Amino acid sequence: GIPGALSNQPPADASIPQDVAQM
Amino acid sequence: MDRALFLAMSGAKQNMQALQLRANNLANVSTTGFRADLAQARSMQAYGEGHPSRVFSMTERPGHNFAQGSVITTGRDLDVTIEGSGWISVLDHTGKEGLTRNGNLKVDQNGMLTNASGHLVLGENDAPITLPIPLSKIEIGRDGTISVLPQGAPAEEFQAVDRIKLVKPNDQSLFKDTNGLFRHKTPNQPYEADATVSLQTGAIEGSNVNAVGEMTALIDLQRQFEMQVKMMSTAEEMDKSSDSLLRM
Amino acid sequence: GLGEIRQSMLEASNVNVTEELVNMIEAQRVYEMNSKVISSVDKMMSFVNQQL
Amino acid sequence: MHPALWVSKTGLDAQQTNIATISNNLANASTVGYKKSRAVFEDLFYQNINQPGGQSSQNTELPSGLMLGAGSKVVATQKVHTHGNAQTTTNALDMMVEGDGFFQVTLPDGNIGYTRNGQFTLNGEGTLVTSGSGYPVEPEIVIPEDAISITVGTDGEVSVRVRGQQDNQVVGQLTITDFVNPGGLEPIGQNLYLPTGASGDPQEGVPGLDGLGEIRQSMLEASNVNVTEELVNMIEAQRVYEMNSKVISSVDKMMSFVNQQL
Amino acid sequence: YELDYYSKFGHTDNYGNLDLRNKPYTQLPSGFVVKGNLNISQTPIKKLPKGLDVGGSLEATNSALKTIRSGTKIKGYANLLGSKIESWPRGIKLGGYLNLTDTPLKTLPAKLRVKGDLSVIRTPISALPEGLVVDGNLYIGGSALQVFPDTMTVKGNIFLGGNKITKWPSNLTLGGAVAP
Repeated sequence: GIPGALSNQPPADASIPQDVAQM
Repeated sequence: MDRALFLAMSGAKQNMQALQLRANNLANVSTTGFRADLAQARSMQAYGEGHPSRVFSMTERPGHNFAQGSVITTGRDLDVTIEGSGWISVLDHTGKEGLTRNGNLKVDQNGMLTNASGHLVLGENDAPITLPIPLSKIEIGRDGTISVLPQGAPAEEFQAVDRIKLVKPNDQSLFKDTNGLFRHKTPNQPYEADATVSLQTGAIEGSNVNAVGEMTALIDLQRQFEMQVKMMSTAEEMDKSSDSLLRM
Repeated sequence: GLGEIRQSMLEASNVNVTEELVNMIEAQRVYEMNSKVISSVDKMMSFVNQQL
Repeated sequence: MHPALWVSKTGLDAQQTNIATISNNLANASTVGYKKSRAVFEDLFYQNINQPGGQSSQNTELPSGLMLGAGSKVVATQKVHTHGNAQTTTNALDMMVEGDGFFQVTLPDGNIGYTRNGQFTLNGEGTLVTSGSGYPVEPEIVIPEDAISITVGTDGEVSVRVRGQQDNQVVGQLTITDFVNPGGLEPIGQNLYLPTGASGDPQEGVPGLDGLGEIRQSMLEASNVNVTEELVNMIEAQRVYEMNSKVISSVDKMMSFVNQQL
Repeated sequence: YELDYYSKFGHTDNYGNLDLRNKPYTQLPSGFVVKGNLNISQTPIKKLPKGLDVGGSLEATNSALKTIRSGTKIKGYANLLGSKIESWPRGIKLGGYLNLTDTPLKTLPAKLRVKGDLSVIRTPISALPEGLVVDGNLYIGGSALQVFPDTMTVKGNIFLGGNKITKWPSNLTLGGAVAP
């Protein structure tokens, strides 16, 4: 696969522990 | 046909909206106590299956230019301008409190102190300020105190009657409403009357529209608008060419 | 509290000629700036139905 | 935006601040004890475009090490606290400071503001107050009704002459304040300065000892503005303003050509 | 080289996300503070400066990250898949998961708490520390683990990944199941 390729899914972020924790 | 026609159309439509937003600022250069509106663009990606190649751009109003306006010296007692940062509490025709910066005050026949737009100005009691009907000399204090002289009274009768409600909240928590009055973004939030703001009586605060800033925004909005129009043209040009496939 | 009558006197107009001239300068510049926006919008609209 | 457009715009905003601070100086060309201000420019940061690594010393003389600026800005409106000329008046209540020193007045909010303006007067009670808004002078100096004249010594010792007795009776002593960095004081209008962190702690002492200035009665400190300096700097500011307008239109014409030709 | 005041300014967006992807930086300023996410993947950085405070997520995949100093604060997660780290320091403020897949990690501090999943996939780690509490899933596939700690808390499902477990915890409150 190509390195640094963008993803077509919302970018897991910080606020809302939900993303910071779930892999 | 290619979805790039609408991707470029949605950008060209938004560039027109930002152009209109800048146009209102230039139409309101001479308006009293007018805070120029800021315009920017936000990138919102179209998340879903497939390669992440389609991102839309829509314009928004992130905030306003809360800098001090151009002060006009008129030598008029009922003209006041806020020094530095601050606001004046007024209620519009709906009886809804809102912050203003238009200090062009006036007194009606009943004595109520209003501004140039007819909004009643609030005071210490949080009620609209009412002055005795037959006045003789009205002087607005630097801190907002209103001292009046009864008709025919000697000089040593400058008694205070009211204090103008000056509010200095965080500028990032205020939004411009549909009638030009800034209010809290959070509703049912009381306006605390600050005692630090000062009025430079005898002067009127103008608008803070930076004419050059709007003009350079205009020329960039035009070029970006025209480039996206070319994208629309080349999108249909490709579509027309890719139609001889079924032309057996 | 009324004023007093002064005989053999008149009251000159309270217009400030310098204020009017300064007001003319600002009003003329704002007038020209809004004309450019109208010209800018028309040129943008001209580009649409000509290129497309 | 094309980055060349905003680079030129910062030059336009920098000159606009220069024009604003240069019109304020000429507006206060007759204010007593007014200190002129000058706009100080400094260039913005340079960014490496052809080498994101951030090493600007590798091949700086090569295209890979090219760095482009972001424009200019006004970093400060520096006050020039040079002493002004002396105006000799007939009023006995206006004073002047010979050299370093600041008068002290008490603001309505409680803290004291420091001034070079010496235009004073008396209120209804007789305390020494400013000739403008009427803020009292620290320390308070009350003049008796029976007094016929006011004499302010070179060390601020205020004495009045009363008939029926020889020798002047002393009713107070003025005291002035000096600062390590008077340029860091915050101007608040009405010929007043508020102390700040950059100015340093106030240094209070008698006017005439420990390097402080002397109080001169019936004398005022003229504004130190140089009207010719403002006019010369006004000429430059216009031409620099016009030149940054030319390039903005130049970039606009180039970009208009791109979407009209291509 | 090092990161200066102006070197970092060229790698920051409007929301303070510092991107150092493949940048030839070897270290960060002492007491570094980053408002947003930090990306140091594929970088020659060997050690993080003491007092580092990250307001977002940490990503150091396929990088030379080997040492982390105690007191580091991370609001989001620490993604270290494929790094060179050998030991995890105690006292790290971490608000997300610790992904240590493809790492030479050997030891973990006692009473470690992970607010999300913990992946020690393909790691030479010998024994999970006693008192280890995980609020997510556990990944131990391809690791050298064969004995579990006496007491551990895995709120999620423990995934063995193939290794044979000879000893099970005596006090284990599992919200899921165990998968090979």
